[PDB]
Amino acid sequence: TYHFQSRRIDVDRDLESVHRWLGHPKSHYWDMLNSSLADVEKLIRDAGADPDPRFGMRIGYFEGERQFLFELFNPLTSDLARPGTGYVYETGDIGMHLLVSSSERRLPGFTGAVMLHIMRTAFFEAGARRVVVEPDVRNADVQRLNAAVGFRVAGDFPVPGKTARLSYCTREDFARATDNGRTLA
Repeated sequence: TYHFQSRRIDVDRDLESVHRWLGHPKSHYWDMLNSSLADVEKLIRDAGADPDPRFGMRIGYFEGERQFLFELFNPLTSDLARPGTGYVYETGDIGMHLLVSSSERRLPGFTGAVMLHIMRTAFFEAGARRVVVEPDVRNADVQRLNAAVGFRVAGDFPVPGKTARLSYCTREDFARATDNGRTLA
């Protein structure tokens, strides 16, 4: 079964893969279809530009091959911090986005193992006390991934072109839901 590691993104080597993944139609919620390599470099650079080194994009690996990208972002420089969204920032909050590779063929439980790895990384390596996500309400696959690791829906809020579904996963809710990262809810 899947056991993942991850490392910080390397723009000098990862651009080709990340650009490919973003061009797959299943990645359309990232809004980077038909982007150039330079467009993807800017996406990665912007994600890496917070002063705090805990934030930025990471690449997951299994058996020597890239498997996914995840971004641990600063909520206070994201859409979440727009006045009036209803997000209530707590010290230690970290945002997360996930991009899976464009490979189609997986072993059982791929995205559950992905999510367990991301959440453990956020809490134990990046010091998060709570993970916050704001996917498009129409992105039903993400809602299932969220539930699998203990996220609770807080509500929906409008951003231009999108209704976002705000969900939170405290370290406490993750540990209870997954038996300390052993399994899915």
